[PDB]
Amino acid sequence: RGMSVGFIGAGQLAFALAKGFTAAGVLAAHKIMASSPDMDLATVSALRKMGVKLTPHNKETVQHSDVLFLAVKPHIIPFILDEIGADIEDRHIVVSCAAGVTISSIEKKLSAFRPAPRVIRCMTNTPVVVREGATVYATGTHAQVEDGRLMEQLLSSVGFCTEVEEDLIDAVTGLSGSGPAYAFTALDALADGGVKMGLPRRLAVRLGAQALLGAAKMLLHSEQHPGQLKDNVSSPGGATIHALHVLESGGFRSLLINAVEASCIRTRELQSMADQE
Ligand SMILES: NC(=O)c1ccc[n+]([C@@H]2O[C@H](COP(=O)([O-])OP(=O)(O)OC[C@H]3O[C@@H](n4cnc5c(N)ncnc54)[C@H](OP(=O)(O)O)[C@@H]3O)[C@@H](O)[C@H]2O)c1
Ligand SMILES: N[C@@H](CCC(=O)O)C(=O)O
Repeated sequence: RGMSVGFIGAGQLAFALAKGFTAAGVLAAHKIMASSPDMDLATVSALRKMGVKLTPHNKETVQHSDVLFLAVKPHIIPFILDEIGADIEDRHIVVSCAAGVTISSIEKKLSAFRPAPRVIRCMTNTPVVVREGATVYATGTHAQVEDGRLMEQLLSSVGFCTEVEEDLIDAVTGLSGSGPAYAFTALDALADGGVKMGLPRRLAVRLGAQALLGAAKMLLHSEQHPGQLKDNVSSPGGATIHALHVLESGGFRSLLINAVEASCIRTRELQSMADQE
């Protein structure tokens, strides 16, 4: 309530959260602060015209923030903790959402400033911007049960939220993390298809979106099972069972696994890459 928030990073995810946060009417635009290394017109400017405090000093951020968000590239993270760790007061919580980066790696490096640093690993996705972002997190060792709450509450406002035992976050990323992208991609395709049948762009694209959003809800709001809802919509006639057959023909599913995997495996590597060099 008297809580302030900051993003040492910036970019999309920052702006994204920034956005869904003020959106959630949970925080005040100006009650937010993020450091602008260089400033990426789009992102930064956006936030600026958004009403959030943007400073080139990812230090003032550190002070202004009752809760800290690490919104930088994974490889950047290091060059930060040891540039701000000296400013880590016992008040704020450090929420790192940089993918791949481990809690350990941070605690056990940020301890070299504060005896017991309070930190939690985070994982979300741009859709948070509206409020559908899918989030999951893990509590550090210096995790006092009142933070896992604030967190779970804070994020669970701009989306879905749930505790997760860190050793999952990597899989989780190649899913809820990247997933959106897969969608934006599938849609762009569908749209093309609708057009390849006459439908206009602005019309088709949008019909596809509305169909995805719809399928989403149904599956969530029921147990059923995807395969269930599958049969439940393909009349022995066709047009659908037929469209399926085609997708089915070209390993459509296979391609989705492949991507979850790719994304995951990649994340494994990114982190298991800065453990040394
Ligand atoms: N703060 C918010 O604004 C907020 C927060 C949450 C959700 N939503 C909103 O979310 C709505 C969609 O609610 P939702 O679909 O986002 O929440 P959600 O994705 O349904 O939360 C996630 C998963 O928990 C599943 N689940 C049930 N038993 C489980 C178990 N034993 N282990 C693990 N997972 C289990 C649910 O699916 P199943 O029911 O098929 O079991 C669900 O897919 C939208 O209508 C949007 O308005 C908004
Ligand atoms: N917290 C609720 C909100 C759902 C909604 O806003 O539709 C849930 O996750 O079900």
